[PDB]
Amino acid sequence: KTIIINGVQFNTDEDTTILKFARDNNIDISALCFLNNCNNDINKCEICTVEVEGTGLVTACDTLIEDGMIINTNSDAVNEKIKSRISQLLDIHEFKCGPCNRRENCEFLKLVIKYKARASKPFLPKDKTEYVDERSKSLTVDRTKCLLCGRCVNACGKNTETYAMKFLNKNGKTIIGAEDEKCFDDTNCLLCGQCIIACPVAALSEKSHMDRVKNALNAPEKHVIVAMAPSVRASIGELFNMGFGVDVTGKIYTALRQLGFDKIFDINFGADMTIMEEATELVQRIENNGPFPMFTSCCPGWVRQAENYYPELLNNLASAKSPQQIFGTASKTYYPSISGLDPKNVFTVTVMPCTSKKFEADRPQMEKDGLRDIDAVITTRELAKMIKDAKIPFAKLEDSEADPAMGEYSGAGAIFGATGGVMEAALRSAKDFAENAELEDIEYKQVRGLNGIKEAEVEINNNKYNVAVINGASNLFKFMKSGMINEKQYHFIEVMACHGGCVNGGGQPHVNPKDLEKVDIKKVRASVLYNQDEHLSKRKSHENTALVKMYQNYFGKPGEGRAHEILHFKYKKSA
Ligand code: 402
Ligand code: SF4
Ligand code: SF4
Ligand code: SF4
Ligand code: SF4
Ligand code: FES
Ligand SMILES: [Mg+2]
Ligand SMILES: [Mg+2]
Repeated sequence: KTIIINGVQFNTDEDTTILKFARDNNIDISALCFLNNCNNDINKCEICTVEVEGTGLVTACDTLIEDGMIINTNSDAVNEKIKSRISQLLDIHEFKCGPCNRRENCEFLKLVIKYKARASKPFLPKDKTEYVDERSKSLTVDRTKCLLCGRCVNACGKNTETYAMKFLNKNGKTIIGAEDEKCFDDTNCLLCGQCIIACPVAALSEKSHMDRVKNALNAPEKHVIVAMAPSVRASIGELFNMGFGVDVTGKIYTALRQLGFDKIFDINFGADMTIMEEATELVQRIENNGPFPMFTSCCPGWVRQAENYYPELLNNLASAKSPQQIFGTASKTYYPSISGLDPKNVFTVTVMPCTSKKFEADRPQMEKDGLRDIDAVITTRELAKMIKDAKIPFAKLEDSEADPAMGEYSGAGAIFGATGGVMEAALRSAKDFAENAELEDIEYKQVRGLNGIKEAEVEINNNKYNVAVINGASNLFKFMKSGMINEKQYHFIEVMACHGGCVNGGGQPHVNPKDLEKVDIKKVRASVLYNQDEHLSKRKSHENTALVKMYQNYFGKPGEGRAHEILHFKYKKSA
């Protein structure tokens, strides 16, 4: 093929789109609705308009290059077409970037500025209440920002295959929303927030818990614990311009203290707890020769998927609470016993890469004696906003350490946030537990990485066992519907609803789709976690000294009695 673009001749054998070819050759073509290798098939945004001599104006994102094509990306006709589309989008867009939560990284604003577009009539609703949906415990919608680009719909389809995000005909107008325009929580939605990650503007957001947190912090009698997820320390730096793949663990501990939190712990402590309980259960099942398979239960997106699509597997889930809720449980029981705090005055806050965690924390039965395991959950993005509002110079902060009692963690706990992390961590303990040994080879590289479905054969006490790692909600559907689960007897299966694991969670920093072209965000965020594991002295959950003391002095033997009654949670199907 010979192609001419803006007077420049190219010779190529490639079969690809105008958009992809131009960008591979440093030619600028704007786009909006094209993402995840899909555009909006009905009602295309046409921001990728280019001119093909002989043909006219075409959409570059879904038009293949052809031999003999003469292309102009920046002619008068092209720019006025694009400007006109943006102008029309402004006509249905509350253009008020001041108090907008996407002010600093909005795709639409950048386009508006680039083409100097203006609305034919500014959209200024007086009563936004009919445009906003805040019913969900996890997600919120503000349709005064929505461009109807379909990016959330395609991402839901591609990441989960549930199609819980749909186009709807509402009062004769097109919107996006859940089936029947119900609250997402009341549908098959996983509350995973991949739709939010896909959104170019502030139409989709997390359900805020920031007011819960600020109120607890300012409440005189409240003692506010905070603990961040594995993934946060590998990610939040992005939002302070520190680059990608930067370990900012110590800076976070420092920032949290400056925010006024009363105790700094870590969810990775909770991860080690979950392994204590879950590895014990795995060994138990092995000894009882069943039931198999056991599934992880730490991902609330997967739990909702099981509840909504495979309720028969609910009994197969590990009874151990997630690191979040198991941590919380201990924060209202164990922690008062070593601090003298009144349990009622403890207010437990987590920082998560996840929107689904908010729903998990607000489950009615996730409490004991009237005390919630977890009182608030803020996303990585929310914590970043609190830090900036407080004018804390994050990139300049000196490192501090966590408070040790529920703050220490092993390398096993640290890798939880990557797909295959829970699996690897769990095997390191299950092998030691079952063989009554302290084995030296602890790295299970076979369950790592971005393959959608991963399997391995493991030898535990000189018997062979089959494990699988399901990487993404759509891959759980594939695993089940394809019958792959029946090709052999699986004994232990990890499921994460977000591809890449929690490092790619719905509460994570948005990433410029151009930076995404340059950076493997799932691998670079994960690399921070495996790096920590590499350099930690303790690399098994049961070698966590603060945790061992907690079990020795308070809970007793894991997976049994006191531990079972308090630290476990079983999901049940309808009769
Ligand atoms: N609870 C919990 Fe987890 C832990 O530890 C997080 O905090 Fe995850 C992360 N990062 C999230 O969100 S949940 C799914 N299991 C893997 S990691
Ligand atoms: S979504 Fe973007 S363009 Fe719209 S008000 Fe917010 S920052 Fe401005
Ligand atoms: S939260 Fe997840 S399952 Fe629900 S609509 Fe968004 S992408 Fe789909
Ligand atoms: S919510 Fe966001 S991603 Fe979905 S159609 Fe509206 S602007 Fe596009
Ligand atoms: S994979 Fe992690 S971030 Fe994604 S829904 Fe599950 S727990 Fe949340
Ligand atoms: S980016 Fe090509 S039609 Fe939207
Ligand atoms: Mg298409
Ligand atoms: Mg206070």
